[PDB]
Amino acid sequence: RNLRSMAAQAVEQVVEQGQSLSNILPPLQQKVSDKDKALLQELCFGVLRTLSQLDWLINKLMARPMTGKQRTVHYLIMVGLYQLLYTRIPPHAALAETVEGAIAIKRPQLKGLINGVLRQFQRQQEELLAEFNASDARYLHPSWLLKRLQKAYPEQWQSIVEANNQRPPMWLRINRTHHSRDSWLALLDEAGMKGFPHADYPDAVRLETPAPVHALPGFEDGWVTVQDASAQGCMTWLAPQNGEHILDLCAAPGGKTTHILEVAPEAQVVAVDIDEQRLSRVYDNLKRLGMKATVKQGDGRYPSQWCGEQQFDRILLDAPCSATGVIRRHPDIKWLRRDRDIPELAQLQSEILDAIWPHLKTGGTLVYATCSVLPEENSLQIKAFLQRTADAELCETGTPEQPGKQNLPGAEEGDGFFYAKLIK
Repeated sequence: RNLRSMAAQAVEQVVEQGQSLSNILPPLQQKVSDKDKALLQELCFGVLRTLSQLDWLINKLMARPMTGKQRTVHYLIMVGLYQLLYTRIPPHAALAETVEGAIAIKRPQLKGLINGVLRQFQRQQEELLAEFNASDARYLHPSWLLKRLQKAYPEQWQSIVEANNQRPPMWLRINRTHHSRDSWLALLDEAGMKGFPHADYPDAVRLETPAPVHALPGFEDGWVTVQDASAQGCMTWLAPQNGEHILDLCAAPGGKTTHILEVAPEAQVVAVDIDEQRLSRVYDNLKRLGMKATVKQGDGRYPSQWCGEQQFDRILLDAPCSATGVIRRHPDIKWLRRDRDIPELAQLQSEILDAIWPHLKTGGTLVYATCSVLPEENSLQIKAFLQRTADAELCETGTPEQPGKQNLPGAEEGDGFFYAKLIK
């Protein structure tokens, strides 16, 4: 099959139809071998990551970009440009494969145009790149988001977009019930792989180079879990204890659920999430680590539908959010989210907070977390909740003036992420 055609179609579905790469890729990757799967992923993630550049180039090369009935051709050309710019595939081979891709997208009559456009890029590559690197498109973020970052982070915005554009570090979480972090690191070294600790995340190991999960010592035995460092940081704030009834709301994929049980093996945790698609994930993590918990389908807007009038000792709310802190792992975020989504998400977060707070027992601890870097979902949010919720009190994360703690992405750091700890 033609991988370039597959990548073009996948990227089109994300950008034009609003589909998540996490949903489209699976069925596609399953058809192909390991080497082809890797290249397909490289193309899809790469075109999404660099779309600002590829689109800029198309606009400089084509007076009339391919549209409507020919929209897939537009993405196929971008897949071609991506190979020329970001891989070492022999250009003649990249061109040949991309051009041949016209047959699988049912537009074989466009081969000549695809070849022509890519050759024209080859002819004009030098000047086009020099021009590109003087433009704002070089930051690879859509304007609405670039501007939001520039406003929220007047000093750090360049470093933030740069970190968003890097290949993401593979962070692992070592299950302390089986090994200490340092002991497991020794196993990693013996296995021929290199890992690094982090001073702020005691269970974390950052791999020097990403590896498949089957290559990680004891993955199937529950010795280690793949989980970004920032998310691991939730435990520092949740501080779960044995015997407690803890709610992990919006639990998929179940990484924090199990972390709670690594910290507190005798906690009575209830993990809840929207559908039976995100729930299969949680069941897997619980099984793998030989843990037990009650897993429920549920909407955080209407808690009584799944927990009646029950109250909990601690609540970890991983709030639905823009996921702007995780762009390095999911470049589709840049193209799936729109400016208008931020106020909507902020209001949902506001609604969920309202609906779940009553279910916190008195003296309980709620940890509000997001994987956003936008103040409206984060610090500004917590302040609004405090203002309208008399029995809430911030605890240690930030100040009443600037609630919470904000993480920013970096090569040896976790994703952009935010924490706020509240007590009633």
